[PDB]
Parts: sequence; structure tokens; C-alpha cells
Amino acid sequence: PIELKGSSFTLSVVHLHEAEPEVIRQALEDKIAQAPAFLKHAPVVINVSGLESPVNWPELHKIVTSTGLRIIGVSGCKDASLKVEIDRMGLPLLTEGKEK
Amino acid sequence: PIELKGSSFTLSVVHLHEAEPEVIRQALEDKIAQAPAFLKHAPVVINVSGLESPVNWPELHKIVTSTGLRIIGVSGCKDASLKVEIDRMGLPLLTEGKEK
Repeated sequence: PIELKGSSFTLSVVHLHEAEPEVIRQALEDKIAQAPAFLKHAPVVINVSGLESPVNWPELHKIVTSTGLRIIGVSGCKDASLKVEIDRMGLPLLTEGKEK
Repeated sequence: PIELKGSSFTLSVVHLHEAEPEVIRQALEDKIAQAPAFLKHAPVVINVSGLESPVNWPELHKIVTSTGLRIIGVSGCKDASLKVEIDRMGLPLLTEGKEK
């Protein structure tokens, strides 16, 4: 009645780099206008490896979703208390594979 | 400030087969007890290709999440009104790749 399998999926990953909350919002909006086919309502993994601790995750989360991007999970997290904040929302942490 | 990339992820996929709502719940619980490491709170893609139209998605959704599985997206959907019901929740439809 129920079967558990592994599978490869090709997901879009938004690599965030250290910047002011308003600069991030602006950059995301500009990218959605530039690439509407790829980014309008896009389900995405958020890569936070380019961010510097401490990350204000409730704020960043609200900025990303405010743009319509649907956050699948978060990759590149090393910081322990950033992990706690991500789990509090119940978002998966994910491990990336080869570029696709 | 922001970079868009493609990447491969290996996600767990729960292949659902046509069965009574209560039989599905039972099977999911048994699988969580059998394989707790792989399935307790597991983020998962739900494959509905083994299901027969019409699917009662609000009901099935509530049964799957009731067990603690976190639904990443849904794969194998062909039925058009099942797609509508899935989008109403804002869940991504996903395309599977090679077994991993």
C-alpha cells in the first residue's frame, strides 16, 4: 500500500550573500522581474553558506516569502543557533549535490 | 548579492498506492515504526502516480501530515483537478529523476 524510495530532483537554489535586509529584498525583486519564467512563485532551496553569523532568520524568511518564493528547505547552514531557528519553523535542512 | 543556481538533491519519495484512507494511515504508521531513522519527521515528496482518479486531496494531505511527514511537493500527478487542489495549498508539483 506504501513504498519508500530515493530519487534525484533538480531544484532551484537561491544563493544568498551577506547584505542588508532591504538590499536582499531589492535584489530578489529585480531577479524576479529579470527572470519571471524561472522565479515567479518558484519553489526554491535557500543557500545560506554566503551569510555571516549571526543570521536573523525570522526576518530573512519573511523577506524571501514576501516576494512569492516558496522555501522548500535551506542548504549550507553551519551555524548551530541558525539551525534551531530553521527547525522552529519546521523547514528541512538539505544537502546539495552536483550542479544541474 | 543574490545568485540563482540549479542543483541535484536526493529526496525521499513516498509512493502511495490506491487504498482506503484508514489503510493508508495504518501503513504509514507501521513504516514509521519499522524505519524510524528514515521516516520520523521525514521531509518527503509524495508520489501519487499509483492512485486512481478522483483523489480526495485535502483528506489525504491531512492523513500524511498527521503522521509527521513533511510534504516537500507532489510527483506523478496527471489528473488536472488533482493539480488544482494541490496548488490551492501552494505545494510544488515536482518531476522525479533517476533512482538514488
